Amino acid sequence: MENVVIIGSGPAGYTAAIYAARANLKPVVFEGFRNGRGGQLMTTTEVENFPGFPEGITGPDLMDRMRKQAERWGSELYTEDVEQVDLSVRPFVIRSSDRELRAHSVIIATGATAKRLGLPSENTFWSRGISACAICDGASPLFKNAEVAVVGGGDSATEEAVYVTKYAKHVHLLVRGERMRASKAMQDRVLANPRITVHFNTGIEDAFGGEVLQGLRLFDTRTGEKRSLDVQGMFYGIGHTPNSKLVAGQVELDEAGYVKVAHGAATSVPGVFSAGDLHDTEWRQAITAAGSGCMAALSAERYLTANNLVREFK
Amino acid sequence: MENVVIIGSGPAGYTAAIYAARANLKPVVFEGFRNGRGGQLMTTTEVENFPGFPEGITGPDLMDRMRKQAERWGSELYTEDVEQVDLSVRPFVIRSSDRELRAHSVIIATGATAKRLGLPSENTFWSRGISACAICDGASPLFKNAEVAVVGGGDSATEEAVYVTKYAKHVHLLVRGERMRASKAMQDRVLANPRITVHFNTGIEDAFGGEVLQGLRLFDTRTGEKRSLDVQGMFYGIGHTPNSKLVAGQVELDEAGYVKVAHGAATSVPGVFSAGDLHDTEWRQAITAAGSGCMAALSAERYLTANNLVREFK
Ligand SMILES: Cc1cc2nc3c(=O)[nH]c(=O)nc-3n(C[C@H](O)[C@H](O)[C@H](O)COP(=O)(O)OP(=O)(O)OC[C@H]3O[C@@H](n4cnc5c(N)ncnc54)[C@H](O)[C@@H]3O)c2cc1C
Ligand SMILES: Cc1cc2nc3c(=O)[nH]c(=O)nc-3n(C[C@H](O)[C@H](O)[C@H](O)COP(=O)(O)OP(=O)(O)OC[C@H]3O[C@@H](n4cnc5c(N)ncnc54)[C@H](O)[C@@H]3O)c2cc1C
Repeated sequence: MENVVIIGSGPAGYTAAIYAARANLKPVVFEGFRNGRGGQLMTTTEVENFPGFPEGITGPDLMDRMRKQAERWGSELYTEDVEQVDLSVRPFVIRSSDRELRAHSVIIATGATAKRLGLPSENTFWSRGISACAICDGASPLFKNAEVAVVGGGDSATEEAVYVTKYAKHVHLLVRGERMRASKAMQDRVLANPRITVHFNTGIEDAFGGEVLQGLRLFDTRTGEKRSLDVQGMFYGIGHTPNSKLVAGQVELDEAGYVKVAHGAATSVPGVFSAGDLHDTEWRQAITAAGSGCMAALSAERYLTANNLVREFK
Repeated sequence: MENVVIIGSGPAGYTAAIYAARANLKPVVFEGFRNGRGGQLMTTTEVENFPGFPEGITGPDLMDRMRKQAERWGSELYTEDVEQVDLSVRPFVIRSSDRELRAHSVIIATGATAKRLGLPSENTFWSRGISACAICDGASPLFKNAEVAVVGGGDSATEEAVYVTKYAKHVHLLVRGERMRASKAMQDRVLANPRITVHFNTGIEDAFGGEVLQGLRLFDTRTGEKRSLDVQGMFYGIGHTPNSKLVAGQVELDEAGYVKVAHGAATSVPGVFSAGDLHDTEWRQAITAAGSGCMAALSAERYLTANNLVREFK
């Protein structure tokens, strides 16, 4: 019988764990394995906007520090994916590949789905023409005077397209719909730039090449008409998807799948708290996710206390 | 003409500065001087719950790192108190002891008022019987089998009183009103404990002693009747006061003086954003203040952009 079970090992999950462990709750953390232990910062290079690191810190080193801190203060860390939760009963039921636990309270910190398309040949060209971060990778020798694609039509994606025109001979911006979702300034900047072609009503079937990317198999999203595009790079500027499937149908979600929260972390289910990118439609930073993890942990501790649910030993 | 002026050098102010500087806004930060540069963490010993520091970090070292990071990315840092702001005109007017600036946007991150009473003899016995942090200081040799006072009747204060009964022969809990504001469990724990006396309707006039604290001059808050209390220690477990006087009468405040915010950081005045303890009635942690500073900076950047207020050079 757990006081609290935390799901996720991003900055939200680990900050929640540090607060819950320091309150003597002996949190259990399902960190993920197939979901990617350590969250989105494991996939970046250098973090420069996490306060307390004036020299910068690698994503992996920052997340390693957070894990060590969680462990130091008494967190039980499982490198296991949660397969199923039951929030309709009390105590709550949490099932991983390896074990089933009951818990007086649950912190869900499952973040965003992986920034990738899942194309058949995606793993083939990963780091060999395909990149999920144009800012991290755009200046690489591979892309110097290349034709490249940027996937998406949002604010991030138009800025990423313009950035990459510093290095690439030509940028093909690939938009699913008829209209970019970026600001009109960003649109005038893109539609002006002589080194950007915007493809509207464009989806991606697969990537092709040899030892590295040589192009994309595309289709019109209205008619399915197919064509090929020769590019030596592809950057993902795709939108944020909250990873809420564990709780879909059990807590209130908005239209995009974000968990709805009150008072910083409270879900529609008493005793269930959300932290991080899972409910964040605005900021999507490691520092805001960490603050959110703290709010969920303090929220869980006050819920456990008010209901007299904490025991001396588990 | 500033893009943004930040007031305060706590985790909120410096995190805002890092985000604004990295967005190329060349923020100016009025860090404070008489107000205490570096915020509340300058007054603590070891910080253990700021994610990314598994070994712990001193308050001063963590705040030194944040200052260096703010400076690295292009913040203009002034060790100056803001004396007056005018938020009724645009551009906004900000006046320090040394200069007067105009700004398209303002981030107020003025935090909490100093944790002290201002008693005439307070500076005399500071670190010599008077402490603002029972958790930091309770285990000190000075307090071993001493009679000590804890000021306040809140949740923090009752927990602090119980903590200090591990070390002190007797704890006098000094409450201004007739009732503790702590939970009924905390009250039963306190009123049970044979080593705690609760003084209701009790205020503090001054401290007395020689090279160290020997007691308090007290008064009944209903009649003003005076008495003396012999103690060799006094711990401040007093409540949180938001330092909102700069903006009092110019932005909407709640009854306790907290700035009212919408969408994470927006005040009642468009272009004016709040971050940190100044608007936080719930969490009051360095990590939640830092996340808040990020939200205010991103909010200011989007306001400046939407209104086309940013220039190439200032
Ligand atoms: C390329 C890139 C660069 C970035 N750079 C920066 C930057 O420099 N600075 C910055 O502030 N932000 C940056 N971000 C954003 C930042 O990484 C996120 O805002 C932050 O990591 C979100 O934290 P989180 O804890 O909410 O979620 P996530 O980081 O998404 O973590 C969610 C965690 O939950 C786990 N999980 C999911 N489902 C399950 C399950 N069923 N069982 C168990 N565990 C599960 C996942 O494996 C993961 O560990 C970047 C993002 C990316 C993709
Ligand atoms: C003893 C103690 C121990 C603590 N320990 C911890 C802990 O271990 N972990 C934790 O997470 N939290 C801790 N906290 C809480 C934490 O310090 C605060 O939550 C946090 O510092 C608030 O950040 P902030 O930036 O909102 O405000 P503050 O830290 O209060 O900073 C406000 C800043 O604004 C400045 N300012 C005020 N008025 C003006 C003006 N007119 N002009 C210019 N500048 C001005 C002040 O000088 C100060 O620099 C502790 C607090 C105390 C008092």
